[PDB]
Amino acid sequence: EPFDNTTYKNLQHHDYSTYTFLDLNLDLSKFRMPQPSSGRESPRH
Amino acid sequence: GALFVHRDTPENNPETPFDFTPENYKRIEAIVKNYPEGHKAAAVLPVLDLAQRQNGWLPISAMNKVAEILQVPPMRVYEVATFYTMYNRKPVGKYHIQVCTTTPCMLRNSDSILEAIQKKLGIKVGETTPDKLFTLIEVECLGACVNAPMVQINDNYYEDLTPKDIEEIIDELKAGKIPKPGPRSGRFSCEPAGGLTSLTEPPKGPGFGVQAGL
Amino acid sequence: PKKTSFGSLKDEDRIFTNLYGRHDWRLKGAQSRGDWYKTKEILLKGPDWILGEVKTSGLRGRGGAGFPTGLKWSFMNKPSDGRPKYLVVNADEGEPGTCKDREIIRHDPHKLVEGCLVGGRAMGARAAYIYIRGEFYNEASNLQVAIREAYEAGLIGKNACGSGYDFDVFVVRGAGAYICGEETALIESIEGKQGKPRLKPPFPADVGVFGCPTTVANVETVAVSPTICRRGGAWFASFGRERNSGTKLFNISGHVNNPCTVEEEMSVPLKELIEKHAGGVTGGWDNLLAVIPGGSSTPLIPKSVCETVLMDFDALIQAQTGLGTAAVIVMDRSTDIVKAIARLIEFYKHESCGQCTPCREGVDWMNKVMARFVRGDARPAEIDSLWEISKQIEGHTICALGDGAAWPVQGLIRHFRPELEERMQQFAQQHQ
Amino acid sequence: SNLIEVFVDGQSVMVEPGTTVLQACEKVGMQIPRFCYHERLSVAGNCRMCLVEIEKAPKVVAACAMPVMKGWNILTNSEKTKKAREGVMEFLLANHPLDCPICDQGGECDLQDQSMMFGSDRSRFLEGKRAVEDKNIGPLVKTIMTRCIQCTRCIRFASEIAGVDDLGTTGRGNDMQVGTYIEKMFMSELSGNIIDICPVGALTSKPYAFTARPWETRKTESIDVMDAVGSNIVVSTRTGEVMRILPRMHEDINEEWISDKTR
Ligand SMILES: Cc1cc2nc3c(=O)[nH]c(=O)nc-3n(C[C@H](O)[C@H](O)[C@H](O)COP(=O)(O)O)c2cc1C
Ligand code: SF4
Ligand code: SF4
Ligand code: SF4
Ligand code: FES
Ligand code: FES
Ligand SMILES: [K+]
Repeated sequence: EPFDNTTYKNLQHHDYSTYTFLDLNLDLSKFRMPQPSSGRESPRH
Repeated sequence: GALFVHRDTPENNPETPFDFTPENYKRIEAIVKNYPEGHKAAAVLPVLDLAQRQNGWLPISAMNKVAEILQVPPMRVYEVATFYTMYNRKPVGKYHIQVCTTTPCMLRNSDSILEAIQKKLGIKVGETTPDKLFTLIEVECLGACVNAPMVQINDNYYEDLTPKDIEEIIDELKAGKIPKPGPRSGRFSCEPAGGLTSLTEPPKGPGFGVQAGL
Repeated sequence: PKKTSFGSLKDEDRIFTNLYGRHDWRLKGAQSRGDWYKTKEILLKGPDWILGEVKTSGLRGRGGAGFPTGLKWSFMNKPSDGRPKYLVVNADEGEPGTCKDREIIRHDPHKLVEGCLVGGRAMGARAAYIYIRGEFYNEASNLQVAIREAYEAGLIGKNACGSGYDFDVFVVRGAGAYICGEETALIESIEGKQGKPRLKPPFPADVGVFGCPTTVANVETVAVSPTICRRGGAWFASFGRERNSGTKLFNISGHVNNPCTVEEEMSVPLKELIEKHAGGVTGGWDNLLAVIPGGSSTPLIPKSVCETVLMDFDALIQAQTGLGTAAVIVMDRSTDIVKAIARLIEFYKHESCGQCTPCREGVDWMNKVMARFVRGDARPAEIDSLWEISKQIEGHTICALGDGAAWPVQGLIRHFRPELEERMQQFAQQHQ
Repeated sequence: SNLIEVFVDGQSVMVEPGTTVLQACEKVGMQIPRFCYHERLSVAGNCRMCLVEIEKAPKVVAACAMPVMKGWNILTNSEKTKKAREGVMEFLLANHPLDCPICDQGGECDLQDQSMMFGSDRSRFLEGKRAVEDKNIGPLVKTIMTRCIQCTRCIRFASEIAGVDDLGTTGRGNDMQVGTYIEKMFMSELSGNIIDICPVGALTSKPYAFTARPWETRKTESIDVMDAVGSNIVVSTRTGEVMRILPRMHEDINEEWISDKTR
């Protein structure tokens, strides 16, 4: 707790797997607000 | 080389087996919801990279699958695959070594790092080792400019390397261990080597210097 | 009295207080350094008040162009026409020499997440797509963890900070391209197409990502917005000269004793920045040959000009160069200046998008010519020809990559023509 | 009305809002150079051959994609406009191959004519050129892609007019190549039209290969009878022999296209 400025606190990324980013993106799906609608399924529709 | 025209081969053809694992379909489902409805073509890049993290490279069949599930024309996924350089359209080694050789890294003797790897692995730039464990290619600036010379092996940056240091990393990878990312010089990050010259004071706590109105 | 000498910034004025990552970077470690403080109060002040603080603070774009940030963000302050509105944070740090944006998303991600909210509310945006370069996988994972904390803490999402404002932060990873740092080419990547820039008009404020209004902003130019609003725009205008105010992150690299990323006040003398923070030039300040002040797209300046030039937008423009991303690349006498600039042209050849003729066919033309200048396999009459070729590329292209490839050549010819000619005289006699 | 006033070399002209600088010059009989712009395709703005100076502006504007603002004086023949056309034409011809004698587009080539009308008269290019490998896209269109100038007219036409998303650009930079990437045939009822809209000899007719030259043909304006649409055509003949069929513009029937059977 005492002010310490001699250690690297960003060590969590030493054990990130290949799917870490996509796993986090999957967890941030129930918080997202509903997307806007263009009105068509795609520009080719 | 890396030609930008596809020719069918027994090991790379539209009938080559590829399909997303059941878990990846869930990840793809979350990817598509990050974009407005009716603009599902915006998921080509993240989905293409996902198809590469499962396989390790993008066969012509993998590109067709990405087109199939996003309802995008196949030619519009070939454009993405060939434009962005992180997509591997041929098999690579288990550890894709990428040496930065742009001027900031060149000025700090990045050629010595490249020389050390070739002698150590017994390969040349752009070649895969006989055991299919290492692929070596030069790349442009990777961001870790102040920590030059540096290399990227898969998804990790190894920085402040010297000809001795990089060879240690290859030995650790050729045994099975997981080398620790970051600089190998004594420092931890972009901080100056000879001790900090700034931010050497307890940072001010919440609500310091706030304006009167706020 | 307005200050005449600038620099010697104090640790109480540095916005990025965890630049070196020595402290905790999670939500608990950020709320102790002033992040997410009175965010709801700032949001309820409205967009005009937020844009008023940024406008009066003198903040200018930190991505390299340097446009006034307050005026640019104001183009989005217009009534809705039925389309969504988005903020796109450009984290596609790919300018050779620049590492500042990497140290913000890896050690101060919450200072960026809050900036998206503060900047987005000022623009009336409903989401903030953060385009992070593909190679920054570990930094993009930290930013995803920080965003998850903000959602769980109620700081973003629905009813952000308890302010009644809906906001989302999305992180989209690039697939590897320097051109995807350009504002219009970054939009095309988010839309799933090739990273080929667009013509303007239409500007992103009118037609942008998904065809909706958009404002592309740099990581640093968005991460300082919350601190400007909290401490006011008057405080941010205290530093630097007139129209060059603020604090800037500097990446000193190349032939220096202690390459580092350090925050410093704008208008700090270049000779003071290199010696105070980076341990001086290798072999002493008298061993300096040239410095590229603003990355790689900015022309190099020789030692005879670095002894007095200031590190701000207007001071460097007066010296026939630019501030760019404030990435200082130092070269000493041992350096081969022609081979060091030729490799930069080779970088632009590889990173050219190939869309438009002058840079598709001209950047690869300059690369061939510069390749022979390295060996001296040319004649002096080609130096003037290379100048005209660069002037034909510059200003005739869709994006500013073409200009960024011409400027390095012009600086070399402007300040090192005797080196080129001498290299040619040596080649002739040797092959005789 | 809502018409706004712009000047083309000092001559006033009233144009509707949304009009482009290139279209404003048409109203006064002036035709801006072009390789990528086609009046019936999407605006690309990537050949940079239409750059035109705007008075009191330091930067040249893409005349094909720049909407005209009120009170603009478009300078179509200034030194800046003419020096922009020489540089762009010089970059187009840097890697172009010396194929004119053996190229079916010789004599009716926009790159030849705009090189002799708006470009320089010599080259200062002292390097080796690029060479691209040819591609097979059917029995009708012969491809020699070393001559391609990356104008993307075939890409836009195939996607917009023909509704076939088979063509595209692979790679990036100087090595950017137009093609189908995979071995595929662009067999469409409107496939022959990519021959015409290709300003260079990169796309040419295979049946017509090497048989004639443009100057020696006689043009007979006739009607197509392969269907009931009545497409207007030009029957090119030489010494009493039919050589090729070409579209003849008719806004109300067939635009400037014809089907493969007609062609
Ligand atoms: C070739 C090229 C690459 C660029 N790369 C970046 C980048 O990596 N990060 C960034 O913030 N701006 C970059 N820019 C500048 C952007 O186009 C744009 O000016 C900036 O992102 C807008 O944000 P700002 O107001 O902070 O300047 C680049 C421009 C060009 C022409
Ligand atoms: S200048 Fe180069 S990178 Fe920029 S749009 Fe034109 S071709 Fe693409
Ligand atoms: S396309 Fe035109 S310039 Fe090129 S070889 Fe054919 S006729 Fe000559
Ligand atoms: S093949 Fe012809 S039409 Fe297609 S891009 Fe090349 S020059 Fe243009
Ligand atoms: S030049 Fe190698 S990290 Fe920037
Ligand atoms: S005709 Fe305008 S850029 Fe091609
Ligand atoms: K043609």
